[PDB]
Amino acid sequence: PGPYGQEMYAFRSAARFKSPPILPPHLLQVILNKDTNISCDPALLPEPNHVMLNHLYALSIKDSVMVLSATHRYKKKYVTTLLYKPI
Amino acid sequence: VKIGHYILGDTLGVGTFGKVKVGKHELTGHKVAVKILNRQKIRSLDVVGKIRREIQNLKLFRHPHIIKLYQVISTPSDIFMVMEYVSGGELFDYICKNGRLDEKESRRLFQQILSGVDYCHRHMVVHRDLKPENVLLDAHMNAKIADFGLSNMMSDGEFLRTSCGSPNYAAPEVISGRLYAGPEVDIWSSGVILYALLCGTLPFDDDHVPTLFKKICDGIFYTPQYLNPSVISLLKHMLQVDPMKRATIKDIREHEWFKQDLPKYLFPNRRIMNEAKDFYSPPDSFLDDHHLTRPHPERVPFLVAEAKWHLGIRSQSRPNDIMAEVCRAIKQLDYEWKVVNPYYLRVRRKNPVTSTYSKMSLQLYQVDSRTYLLDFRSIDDELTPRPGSHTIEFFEMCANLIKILAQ
Amino acid sequence: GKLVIWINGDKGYNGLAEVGKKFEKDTGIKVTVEHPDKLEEKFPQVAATGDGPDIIFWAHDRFGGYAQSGLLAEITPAAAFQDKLYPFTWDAVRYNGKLIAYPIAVEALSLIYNKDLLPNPPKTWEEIPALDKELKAKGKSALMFNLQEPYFTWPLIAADGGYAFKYENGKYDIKDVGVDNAGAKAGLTFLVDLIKNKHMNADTDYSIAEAAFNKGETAMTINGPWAWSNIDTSAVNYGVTVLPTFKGQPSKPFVGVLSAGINAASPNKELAKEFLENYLLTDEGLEAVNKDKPLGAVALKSYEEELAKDPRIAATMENAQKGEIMPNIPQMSAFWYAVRTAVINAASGRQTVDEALKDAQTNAAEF
Amino acid sequence: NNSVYTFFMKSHRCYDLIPTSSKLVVFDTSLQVKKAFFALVTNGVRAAPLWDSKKQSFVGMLTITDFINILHRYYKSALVQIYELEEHKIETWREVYLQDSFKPLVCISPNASLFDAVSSLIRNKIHRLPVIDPESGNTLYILTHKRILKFLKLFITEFPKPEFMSKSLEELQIGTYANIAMVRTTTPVYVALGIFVQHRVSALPVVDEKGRVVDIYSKFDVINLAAEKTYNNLDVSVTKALQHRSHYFEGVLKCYLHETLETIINRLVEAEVHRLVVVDENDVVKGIVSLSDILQALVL
Ligand SMILES: Nc1ncnc2c1ncn2[C@@H]1O[C@H](COP(=O)(O)OP(=O)(O)OP(=O)(O)O)[C@@H](O)[C@H]1O
Ligand SMILES: Nc1ncnc2c1ncn2[C@@H]1O[C@H](COP(=O)(O)OP(=O)(O)O)[C@@H](O)[C@H]1O
Ligand SMILES: Nc1ncnc2c1ncn2[C@@H]1O[C@H](COP(=O)(O)O)[C@@H](O)[C@H]1O
Ligand SMILES: OC[C@H]1O[C@H](O[C@H]2[C@H](O)[C@@H](O)[C@@H](O)O[C@@H]2CO)[C@H](O)[C@@H](O)[C@@H]1O
Repeated sequence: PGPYGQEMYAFRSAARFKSPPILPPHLLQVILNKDTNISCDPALLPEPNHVMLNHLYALSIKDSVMVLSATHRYKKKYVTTLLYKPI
Repeated sequence: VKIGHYILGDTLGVGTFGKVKVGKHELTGHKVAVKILNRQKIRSLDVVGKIRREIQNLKLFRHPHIIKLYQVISTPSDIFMVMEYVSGGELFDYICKNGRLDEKESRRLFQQILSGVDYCHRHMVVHRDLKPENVLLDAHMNAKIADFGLSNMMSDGEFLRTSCGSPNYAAPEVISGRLYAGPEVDIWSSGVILYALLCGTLPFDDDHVPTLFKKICDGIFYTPQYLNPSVISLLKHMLQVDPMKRATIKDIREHEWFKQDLPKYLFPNRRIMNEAKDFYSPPDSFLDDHHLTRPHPERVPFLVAEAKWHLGIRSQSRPNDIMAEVCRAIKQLDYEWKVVNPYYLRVRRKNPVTSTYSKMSLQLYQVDSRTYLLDFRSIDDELTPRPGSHTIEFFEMCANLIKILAQ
Repeated sequence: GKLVIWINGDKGYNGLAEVGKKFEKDTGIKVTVEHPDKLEEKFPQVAATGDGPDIIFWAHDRFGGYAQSGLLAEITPAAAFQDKLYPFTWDAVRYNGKLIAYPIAVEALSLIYNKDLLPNPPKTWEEIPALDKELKAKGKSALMFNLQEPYFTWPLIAADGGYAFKYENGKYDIKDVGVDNAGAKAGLTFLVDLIKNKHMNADTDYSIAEAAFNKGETAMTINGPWAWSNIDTSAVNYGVTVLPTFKGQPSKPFVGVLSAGINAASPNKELAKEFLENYLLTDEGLEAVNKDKPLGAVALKSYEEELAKDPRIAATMENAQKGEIMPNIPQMSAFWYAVRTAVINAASGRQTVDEALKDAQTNAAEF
Repeated sequence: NNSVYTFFMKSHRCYDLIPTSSKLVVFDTSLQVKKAFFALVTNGVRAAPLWDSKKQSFVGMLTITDFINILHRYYKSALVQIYELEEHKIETWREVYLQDSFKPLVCISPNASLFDAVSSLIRNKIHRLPVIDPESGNTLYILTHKRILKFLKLFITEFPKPEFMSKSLEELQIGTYANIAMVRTTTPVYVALGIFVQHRVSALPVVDEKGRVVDIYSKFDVINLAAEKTYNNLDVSVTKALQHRSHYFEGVLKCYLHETLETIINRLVEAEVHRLVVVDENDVVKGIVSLSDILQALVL
């Protein structure tokens, strides 16, 4: 229930001096940079936290292609989907 | 008041929203606790959904150490919630009356409590305010968790903005207005309760309110000779000011002190997967004395022949500047948006091949005074079985954005 | 800068606007009039905080619980004004020795009967199920009123010797609970025997009875001075006669008073509450009665001599003589909601008659 | 025989087969080959569902068989010809590859039974069977033979164990015993690759002068060429290519014809390999068994 003044054009700046939100340290904990166990499987991953799932974890673009991943939930199953898509 | 068979007794307390009393059955004399939410007083505020997200939740919950909602009855006078009533009263009056407790008792209770708050966390609810004055005891002197007015619902990929609760027992992160996950603030209030259950005194106490926040934000606290070092360790690691280094329900489960004298009726196809499929946590002791390991056959050339995943897009500039750039490029891409907050967007596209629509949310963050982060969050579709991939449509929308935003 | 006045849905906004036009022209400010549904719950939400509307139109009785809260405004009587304007109405609005409300209209319930069909109206409640037994051969019905509001249903329950409260003197016993007595048992049992014997439909609310009466589908309902303005659009030739007695003992209709209570505002003058309103009452009240609706029971003898020529007014009078004035105490509010729940639980089958009466006594004792 | 296994595979669905937390990748058709290939070693996964951006469907799969095919088919010399296949694309090799035959992408809902999954496996001779939910359209996991056989052997208990344990491997006649494709330890990789692409074989156990299996050459081993940047030279023998792990491997995993099928499947799920080369006291190689053959026997 928040009012917003103008949409097509920007009439004036916000009255509040500062409104930045600070990043919580739970999205800085990435699960792909975690080094899994040698003996189990390269395919598997340790169990992530329910919060950090829907957010997008982009790998740094190196050679003219994008490299992004996300952890999607299911009923009792988590999956991490990686896509490499050229520009 | 009387609805079916109960004549109210003595007023228990003032409660959060309205007062609470004790019913008494007219023929057998059963004692229930009835929560009276005055209609006028809650319709004044906007909290009418915040009660709903309690009523929805407490209809499902059944636990022997959690106070069980029986039924909620609504009538134009006021709202009534009927719950089990216990004779022993609140915890803080036993803390008061008994002073400091030994290990067997504090242990047993803390186990019962922790088991409750696990059971809650798993069903995707977090009740912010933990204190002895909100938790009761029965005739058998077990642990009962009563007050759930200040609870909330845990959504998928959604943090919490609202910080409330006791000033002593509020987490270090929430007092500075920071977004936070539900489990660690509960775990930290658990750990200060456990401290209270051993020494008798609060760990972070002061009259002056700014000094109290400074003492909470600092990790130092009193460590007596009253108890063994195992608990000292367990508290230092449980009451860490860093939420990244703060323990979880697992981390406490496999702790030495916790295991001792634990009846197993607290923690309960799933179990088939747990045992045989999983075999198909690194142990510190085994690594030191063993030099031989059996590597999986899919990995065996990689550790003979032998990548930093960023969070998202970071561009150091003014907040309004970058958000204007983004709102200009998403319009250049001919897609359409709405804003709730000036730094929050809910955007959606239409499938070119099918008539379906896909959505997502944008929330701008700050990693530090020099740099910001722009986050990309996916959503769910409630109803229709769509012959297309949510994840891929999401990734392609994000790609088509980031391409125009970089180049 | 704008005066919002919330009004009930049965009331007419145009009549209030006509009365307000004269004041409006002098002031130069225009008044908006809305009719929000369930105005019982919409006023004490904003009244506790002082938000929203300025003036509330509602019955006097549910102000005696608003006053006990401390929300309502305070006025002081004047010696030269109180005596001349009204002989006795002040008694009804005198809470704790201080006036809290402006008495506008002495009102009472009455029987509105068809003349062409059923030429003679009944005078007892004991021949109404026999008049329905006679009329269920022709395809008509005798009495079809709202069974959801207890304002209409009470004078049938309390007529057999069932009394919630005695006011012979100031003294009364809070411990004694009196609605499970014999009279109220026979009156609720007789209304459950009226529903079970298929004489009365147990699904008619205010809306159904109001649409069946505005179209002329029911010959009798106990509504009040509103619906006569809708009978003038209807072909049905009609009369207004005394409510029926019961075993010799007459029915006791409650005496409502439409009042206008100031809602909280950040500036409030003390003189405006009494001195300004008294002048308004003389003109606002007299004109409203003369223009649209004859209330017929006013405390000024000059315009009473003109209104006592209508025999419908003397029927309202002969009702209101045989009745009992309502106590202004706040617990009557906590009585009202009791009685409504007696009449919806016995009618829906959730509870029996004895259980409903026991529940009402427990509600009186335990709320 | 089929009284318990067929019932056990019809009553349980593919959903339960999927592990709890896993890492999966997908590829775009506009991507080049060599990029995705170099990526497949760094990510640790060998298979990926291909997604075409234009068609809005899953056009196919990318496994190490495709790698092998493109390496054999386009190979002229060992140092100066390697230009052409660097710049090659995934959709271009898709378009030229389906000149001979049109094999689309096959998928199964995870709510369907395991029996239908292993039915699709055999009937299309594919090792990599994705599961795609019909509602969400997302590709959860890629089912494999090895998972299904580990889940069959580990789950079974002595009270529901069948009476089929008693029969020995020999007498039952399971596997391919007639035409054993072999290579010598001095032969290069190229010929092994020829044999891979021309036949339907999944690996070759290499033999010495006598014919004793000293090592094996798998279709999965070839990615170490793309890992150590030794895919340029195919002239070297398979001993040079397997020299990297000569300090690491324990020995050749092998069984006999006189052992029981119980112990064979238990040493197969305990070594986590694709086959057990059956030998004799001589160590001459009579016949080769496969995981697919065992699954085919189990289903019927
Ligand atoms: N009979 C065998 N003797 C010796 N080594 C073997 C034998 N079978 C397999 N190996 C070794 O095991 C490793 C993996 O073989 P396998 O083909 O089972 O793995 P994979 O292809 O990753 O599994 P999957 O078939 O499930 O994809 C190979 O590098 C190979 O050297
Ligand atoms: N699901 C599938 N649908 C259609 N073709 C496939 C599928 N999976 C693999 N293929 C094709 O079959 C060939 C062999 O694949 P597969 O047997 O699954 O892997 P591998 O040969 O590595 O065990 C590959 O070249 C691939 O192009
Ligand atoms: N190295 C091999 N030599 C002979 N036949 C094989 C070989 N590998 C696999 N096969 C056969 O090919 C079929 C399926 O192969 P695969 O799915 O790759 O296990 C089986 O029925 C086997 O008989
Ligand atoms: O039925 C309960 C109700 O009765 C009276 O309400 C009357 C009101 O006085 C009239 O102005 C009009 O609105 O009809 C109402 C009944 O529907 C009491 O005044 C009120 O307190 C009580 O709730």
